[PDB]
Amino acid sequence: HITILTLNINGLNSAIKRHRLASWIKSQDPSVCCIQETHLTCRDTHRLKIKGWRKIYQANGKQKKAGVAILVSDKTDFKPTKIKRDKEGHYIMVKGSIQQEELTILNIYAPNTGAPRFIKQVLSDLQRDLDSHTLIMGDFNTPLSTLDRSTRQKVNKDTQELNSALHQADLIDIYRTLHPKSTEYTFFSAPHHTYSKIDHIVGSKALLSKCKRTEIITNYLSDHSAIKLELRIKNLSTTWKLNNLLLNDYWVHNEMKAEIKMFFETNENKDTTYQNLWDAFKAVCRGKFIALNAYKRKQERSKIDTLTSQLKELEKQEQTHSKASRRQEITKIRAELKEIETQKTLQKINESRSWFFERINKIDRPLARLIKKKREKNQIDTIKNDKGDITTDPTEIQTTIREYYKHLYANKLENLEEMDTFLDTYTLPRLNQEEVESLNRPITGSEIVAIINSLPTKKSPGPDGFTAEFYQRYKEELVPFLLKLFQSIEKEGILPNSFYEASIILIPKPGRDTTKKENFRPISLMNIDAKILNKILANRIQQHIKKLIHHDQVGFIPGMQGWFNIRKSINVIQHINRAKDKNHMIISIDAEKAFDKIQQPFMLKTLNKLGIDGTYFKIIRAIYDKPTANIILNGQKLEAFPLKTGTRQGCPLSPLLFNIVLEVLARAIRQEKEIKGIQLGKEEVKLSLFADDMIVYLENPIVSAQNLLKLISNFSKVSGYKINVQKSQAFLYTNNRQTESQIMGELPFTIASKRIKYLGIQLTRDVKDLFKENYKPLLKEIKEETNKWKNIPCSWVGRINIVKMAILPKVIYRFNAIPIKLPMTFFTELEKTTLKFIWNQKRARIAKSILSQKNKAGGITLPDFKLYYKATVTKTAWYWYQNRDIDQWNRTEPSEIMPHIYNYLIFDKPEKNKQWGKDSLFNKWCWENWLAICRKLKLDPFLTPYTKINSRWIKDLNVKPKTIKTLEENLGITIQDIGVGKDFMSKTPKAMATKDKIDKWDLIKLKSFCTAKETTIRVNRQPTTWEKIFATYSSDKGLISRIYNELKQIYKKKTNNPIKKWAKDMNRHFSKEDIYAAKKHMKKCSSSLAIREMQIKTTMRYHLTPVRMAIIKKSGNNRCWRGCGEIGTLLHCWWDCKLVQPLWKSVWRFLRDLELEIPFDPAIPLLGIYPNEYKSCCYKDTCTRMFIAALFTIAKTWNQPKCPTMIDWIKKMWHIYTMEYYAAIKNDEFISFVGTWMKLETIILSKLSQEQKTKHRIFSLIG
DNA sequence: AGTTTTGTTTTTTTTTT
DNA sequence: AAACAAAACT
RNA sequence: AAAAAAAAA
DNA sequence: TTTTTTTTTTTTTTTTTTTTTATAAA
DNA sequence: AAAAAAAAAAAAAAAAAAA
DNA sequence: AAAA
Ligand SMILES: Cc1cn([C@H]2CC[C@@H](COP(=O)(O)OP(=O)(O)OP(=O)(O)O)O2)c(=O)[nH]c1=O
Ligand SMILES: [Mg+2]
Ligand SMILES: [Zn+2]
Repeated sequence: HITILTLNINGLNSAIKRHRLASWIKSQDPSVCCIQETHLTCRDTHRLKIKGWRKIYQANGKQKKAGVAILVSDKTDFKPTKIKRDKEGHYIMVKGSIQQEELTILNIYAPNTGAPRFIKQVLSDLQRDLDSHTLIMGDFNTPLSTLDRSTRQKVNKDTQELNSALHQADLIDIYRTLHPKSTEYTFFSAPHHTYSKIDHIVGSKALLSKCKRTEIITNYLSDHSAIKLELRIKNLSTTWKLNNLLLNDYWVHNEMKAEIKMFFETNENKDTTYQNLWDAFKAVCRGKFIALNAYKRKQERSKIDTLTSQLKELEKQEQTHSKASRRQEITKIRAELKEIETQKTLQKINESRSWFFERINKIDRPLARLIKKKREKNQIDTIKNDKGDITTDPTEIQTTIREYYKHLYANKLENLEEMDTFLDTYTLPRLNQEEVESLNRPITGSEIVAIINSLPTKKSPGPDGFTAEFYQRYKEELVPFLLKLFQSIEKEGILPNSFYEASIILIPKPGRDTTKKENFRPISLMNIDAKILNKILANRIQQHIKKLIHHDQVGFIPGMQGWFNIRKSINVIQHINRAKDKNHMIISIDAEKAFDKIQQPFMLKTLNKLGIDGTYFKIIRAIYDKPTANIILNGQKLEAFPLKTGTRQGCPLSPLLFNIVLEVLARAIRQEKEIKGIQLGKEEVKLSLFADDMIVYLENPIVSAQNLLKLISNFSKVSGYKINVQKSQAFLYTNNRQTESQIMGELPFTIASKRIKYLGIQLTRDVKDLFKENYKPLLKEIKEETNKWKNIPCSWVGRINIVKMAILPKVIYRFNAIPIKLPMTFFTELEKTTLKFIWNQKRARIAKSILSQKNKAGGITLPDFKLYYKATVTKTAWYWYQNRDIDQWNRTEPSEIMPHIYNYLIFDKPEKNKQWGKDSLFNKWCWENWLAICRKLKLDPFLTPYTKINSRWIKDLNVKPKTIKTLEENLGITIQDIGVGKDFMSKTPKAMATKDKIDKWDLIKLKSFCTAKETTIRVNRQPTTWEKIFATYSSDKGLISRIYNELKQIYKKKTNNPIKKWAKDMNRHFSKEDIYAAKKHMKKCSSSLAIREMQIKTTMRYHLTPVRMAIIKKSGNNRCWRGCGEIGTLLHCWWDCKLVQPLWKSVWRFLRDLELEIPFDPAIPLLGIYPNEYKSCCYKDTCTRMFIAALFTIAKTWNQPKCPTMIDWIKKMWHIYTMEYYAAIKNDEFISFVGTWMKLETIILSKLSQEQKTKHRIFSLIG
């Protein structure tokens, strides 16, 4: 059945009235709602929005008069066919269908005068549209029969004519037909003390048999009662979820602890398996939470329900006769009830504003949502069927979507004998006994809590509905039972039934047509208890992953970087360009639906081949026993199906298991000598991988390429892995177009002429184009992106954070992937383009020089791309000093003269020859940048405490390599580990024992070098912070942030200081501690950027003045804009102008009321600089709030010829108190809050009038 | 004795697959 | 980017 | 609207 | 081959030129 | 009054010619 | 107003 509701609302222009209505509609939950007298103009129709009723149709005039609206619930599929709106807003007709049945709804608001004739005229005008499926409802402003009035007076001739017209149209009064003897009313007329039914529901006589129920509903929103109709229609979808807001309730939390304990204590016994007991526990737990929520919600409304009952008790008696006592009290309570509803409504708005007030102009959800588009809902309206026809039947689309995904996963392979044959043909790694014992070790309680504490928050729960925040809240009681569960699984390899379930959601892939089923990616949601177990297993294998995976693969591997593959490939391209004979090819390959096509039986066989067996293997085997999924579409859950192939795309264990399977193919390609790779001096390069993304470098492609396709064809058979040969691009290099044509004819790949997009960057066929392709468009994009945002409503403080959030990440990624020597025009255009946006295309109010440092401007800091560029180019040196075999990208540059030089450059002796690196793209530029910084710092890098033993210094002496290794093993790796001067080898007994273990003749040579005074002096010096970055840190984590923080201090520049100018406008000198006090206050005055920005703007002299305008305009008119006649200096504007003086005098009266004693000194409120007596005082937090509120008040009317009033200051000061209140109780800082505002609140409430307090809604929140 | 520095810990967003 | 806590320099 | 690794603030 | 001179690039310093129309709230 | 831009000076490294 |  559907429900239709009609109500005259008597206006909706106030926001609160709209919220009350939304609450009332939500509680009624009508399928369709017809509202009259919205009083919204055609310009204000956007104001009417109600959650759950998105489809709304309105007719409105140009005045706040009349206005009607029809709202349809989101749960009702009403496809409209016709909408007719009255130009004056007295009626609206909408025609359409609900679940194939046609329906016509006419919402009418007749005028107070001539209502029966008006309605009759509308009926005639719409006669061609009012079919036998018509319902007419609204406020007719007239009775239809004698029973519609308490007077029982007969209806007039106009009403008689109207009734005749209704009869002519085959329309009847449904309410009167269903309740012929009803003496109920919808409107009360106080002038005559009478009651009448002037709101009506009329409809086609043909619909009478479908009318199940109709009733009148009293309300507090309007002076008219609503009417509801239930209509029979043929139907021809909810699952529980936890609400994290329910966990914060003290009472609720206290009770769940007891029941959780009680369940296990009662149930635990030998009659049931622990895997089953777990599912039973979750069932009971879900049942309890639903009961608690229902009770809580009802309990909350107990008072308002009592008042409603107490009214209702009397509200009906008034129909029989009117009694003064009832009449009077009814009127009193009916208004009082509206107060409670209003007060609780306001609270929910202030609680929202308080949350937003903390996150404004900061890098958090709100600011991100501002630049991003508004989220498009996840729903499928239509889809292209196999017949090629687009279709819209919900049942048909569900059938098509489910059939497609059910089919995909179903085909499991059965040719196990072939899988064994393939896995034997090649040499694969294996774990040793110690490593295998490391995996199969038992599970411990500490291992579990370590995971629970790390789970991500605010993530959608799995099908069972529990969230990560639940486990984190009850980890104290859950961990013991969770440990018992996993300990049971270890022994048996049998999981709880619920662990196999998962919910699928469909994601439309970027840049693809939504009309085709093939374009969407499924994302899987899994239960949190299941993900905890999978996380345990993944962390274990990750310890040993670097033994199984070769360095060629960098996707998902800890400590690797994606730019390794980029640089390595660019170097390879350069080599081919330089080559004199060209017979080479580069190929880019992508696996179609990589994670879904992996055959599970082959994946399990692979693990045994690598030596993984035992309990760890049994648990993995159990996981793939019988996984299933349920697709969720258009909000409703479809029938499950089995997942017989692939890996679960929303699982923490899937990324590693995929890599392990793919390595079987990589090892085969490298071990296959028929596929010729490329030779770079001592390096052979074949392949590079990032997850499923693969790139191959080949030589002699006519033979070499076909052998690759044969191998992959054989691998596809056993593993199910597949590639799209046509969507795979290649670069082909040949001496002649004849040869080129021949290769093109035989191969299936797409030959790219100019460039191939790869891992985020454009790879060019020739390295000369790197800048033009990668950096030139990046500028164009940023120039367009900031232009779109030019009118975004946020201050310069917010705009700065938008650049750091949106633009900075993509710039760094580019510098890091391709550090080529950029022309200075690039940085000029980049800075100009960015500042233009921050200052809203007007000349800057604060010089970029001042914003350069965190010490200044209260923590705001403008980004600096030139130093980020240097910090990235100079980062390569860390990989030179740390000498590692996993870094092959660092060895592929041309080495025509010598390949070894990069090991020797850092903290080692210089070379005479300068011809090396003549064609180096990356490294020659890095060296030049490294030296510039060292000479700027006035260092000798050539011989330092961090100089290695394996260095040219030692190798210039003629020493055996055996000697070098002997030293490094026993003593350490640096020359300082040996010792110099007087401590040559006597540094430790171990060294003195070692001294005889080396060749006498080499020892003689070492003594000479290590004892020289120069060697002693250079090695003994203390290491600088810059030197420690490269030598000390054995991890490259966070490296750019460190280098950048050093460059920021080395290149520090002198600037003007605005605080000195204040010291010149006033006749005083500020000490260094005072200038420091101001800087501190500007930072710590408040936790919200909304309040800090005001203080910063004041100190930094942000505002314009008549003096400045006179100079800029080349005029002599430097007189105060407020007409006081004096010269408009900046100190005059804030402190001295006679218009402003009364407000500051008022503030000092409040300070005296607080019993404080503070001099009348402008530096105190404007700058926060107190004299030495008060530097110890505690009331600074109270004063800070009073003063900042005064600065807002004065600034709001900067150039207005009028005095700032005290009442305006009180409003602003009270606004802050309201925002801080909810934050304090939310963060549980309520003790601090009371200490700050208690005294001030008492004073404020002591000076306002009861009328003023009421008018502005001022009342204590502490009391 | 007083303030400034140095490191870890918790919280945001963006890059690739 | 923030906050807290330990150590060193003024 | 889920997973992994990396980067910055 | 080695050392000094000359040429060029980059970074720092100083002077000269131009500006915006009020602000906070949104 | 204040911020940015343009001009000139200073220093260091590379390249060519002298010793 | 710039979330859920
Ligand atoms: C972008 C993205 C990717 N993944 C994983 C899972 C698959 C692999 C490969 O992704 P790919 O683009 O090749 O897609 P693929 O499945 O290979 O399908 P096509 O290559 O587009 O045919 O990455 C993920 O888990 N979440 C994501 O948001
Ligand atoms: Mg793929
Ligand atoms: Zn004045």
